[PDB]
Amino acid sequence: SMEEKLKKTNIIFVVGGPGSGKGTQCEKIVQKYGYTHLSTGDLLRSEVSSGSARGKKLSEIMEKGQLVPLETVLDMLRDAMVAKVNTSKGFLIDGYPREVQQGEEFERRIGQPTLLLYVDAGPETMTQRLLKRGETSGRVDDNEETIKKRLETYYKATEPVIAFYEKRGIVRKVNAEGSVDSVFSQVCTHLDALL
Amino acid sequence: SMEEKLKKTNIIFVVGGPGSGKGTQCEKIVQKYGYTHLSTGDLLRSEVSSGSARGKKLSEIMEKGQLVPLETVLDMLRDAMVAKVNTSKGFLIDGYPREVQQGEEFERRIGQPTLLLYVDAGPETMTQRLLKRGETSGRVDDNEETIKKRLETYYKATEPVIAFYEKRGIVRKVNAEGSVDSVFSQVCTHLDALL
Ligand SMILES: Nc1ncnc2c1ncn2[C@@H]1O[C@H](COP(=O)(O)OP(=O)(O)OP(=O)(O)OP(=O)(O)OP(=O)(O)OC[C@H]2O[C@@H](n3cnc4c(N)ncnc43)[C@H](O)[C@@H]2O)[C@@H](O)[C@H]1O
Ligand SMILES: Nc1ncnc2c1ncn2[C@@H]1O[C@H](COP(=O)(O)OP(=O)(O)OP(=O)(O)OP(=O)(O)OP(=O)(O)OC[C@H]2O[C@@H](n3cnc4c(N)ncnc43)[C@H](O)[C@@H]2O)[C@@H](O)[C@H]1O
Ligand SMILES: [Zn+2]
Ligand SMILES: [Zn+2]
Ligand SMILES: [Zn+2]
Ligand SMILES: [Zn+2]
Ligand SMILES: [Zn+2]
Repeated sequence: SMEEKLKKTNIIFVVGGPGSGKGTQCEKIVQKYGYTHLSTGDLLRSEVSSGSARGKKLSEIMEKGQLVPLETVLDMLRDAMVAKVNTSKGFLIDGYPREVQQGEEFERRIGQPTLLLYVDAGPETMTQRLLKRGETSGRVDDNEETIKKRLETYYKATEPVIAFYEKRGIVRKVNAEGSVDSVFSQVCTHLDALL
Repeated sequence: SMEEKLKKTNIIFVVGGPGSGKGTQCEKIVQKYGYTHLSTGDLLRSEVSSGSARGKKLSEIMEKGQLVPLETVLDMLRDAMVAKVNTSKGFLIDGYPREVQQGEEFERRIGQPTLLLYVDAGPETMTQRLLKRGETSGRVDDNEETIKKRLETYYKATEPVIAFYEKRGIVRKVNAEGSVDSVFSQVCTHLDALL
């Protein structure tokens, strides 16, 4: 069954603040280790891109830097994992879970994480990186006021996810400040010790 | 993509009361036409037989003749479709949807049905068939008190699904009383007109 396949595949939660460098690092991991990268923000923006009514309501939530309903995001995430599991070498789950309840529901419908990679950047680092992206990019959640909301939401809801999984011994932290290459070296040190 | 694939495959919804003969007709369709038969009841009973805590809870609900939660049954159902869509000639969905809400979420995450085959029997015929099976079988829900509850749930929640899909012109009724062969001859007339 697809659910049995899901339980025997490695699941890595990638957790960290807005603009910490999660996507950037995931694409490096994908290139080196061959894992399957799923970002809930990407999947959400793909629905927004349809131009649908449902999409507009989701976009209005993301432009306030708030969390979308748990069901909506977990349904999308599970569907996308079931699509790829049969050929996957492992999953990188970027930006899910964002609250403890999101982690509990994931384990109930899919299964427990094998590892949690914690990309730890400071709030001024994060703000500057997203302000710089907002100059060039088309993302509609990189304005200064919405970066503030995204930071608040992360510290309120998501930082507790780290302490939750910390209890099980599966967290591996990396200093996310400094060069893309310096951060990836730390990422590889953690992954190589397990694989 | 998997999403595109699921939107392209033929989906036939098979709807009818408890003991109306859905499974029996579905196997004859598989034998003649080579479709893929998925019974949500079978799926759920497989989970029960695993011995899981989830299975214990599902059994208690099936023993009251009531509907199990949507996300649990739809996870199982969509998973089974994804596992077979690359090779399937078409799907027979037996016993889902059981309420209008179930139909709407299926359409949004999978695709819209091509046909609804309505297996139409009277309550006395249904009750007599299930008591006869109850003599010999191992099913936990074929006792006389639970048969009664399954009927109530069908008339309250499920028979409205029919009126809902009739508005799209896709409903095809068969008189489900009489021999297995008489019923199947009606079924073939409907399927031949489509195929
Ligand atoms: N589970 C969920 N539940 C409910 N709602 C959900 C949800 N998931 C998503 N949502 C909703 O969708 C919204 C968007 O979610 P999401 O898309 O997940 O946003 P985020 O994780 O908060 O932030 P980013 O994707 O912007 O940052 P990142 O950490 O991926 O960094 P990146 O590599 O891009 O890097 C950022 C920039 O920095 C640069 N950079 C990266 N590393 C470095 C470096 N070392 N030095 C200099 N620059 C760097 C990059 O080039 C780039 O320009 C949420 O706010 C919410 O509304
Ligand atoms: N979507 C969902 N959402 C929430 N919960 C869900 C759900 N789906 C399932 N559930 C849960 O799971 C439970 C079980 O659901 P489910 O297994 O789907 O039960 P059902 O559809 O109510 O009833 P049966 O499967 O017993 O009848 P059938 O119509 O397939 O007829 P059959 O061919 O077996 O034949 C019956 C008997 O009569 C015989 N027979 C058949 N045709 C004839 C004939 N023409 N003449 C004489 N005998 C015949 C057969 O040999 C057999 O012995 C539900 O009650 C619910 O709790
Ligand atoms: Zn990202
Ligand atoms: Zn990616
Ligand atoms: Zn749902
Ligand atoms: Zn059946
Ligand atoms: Zn079958």
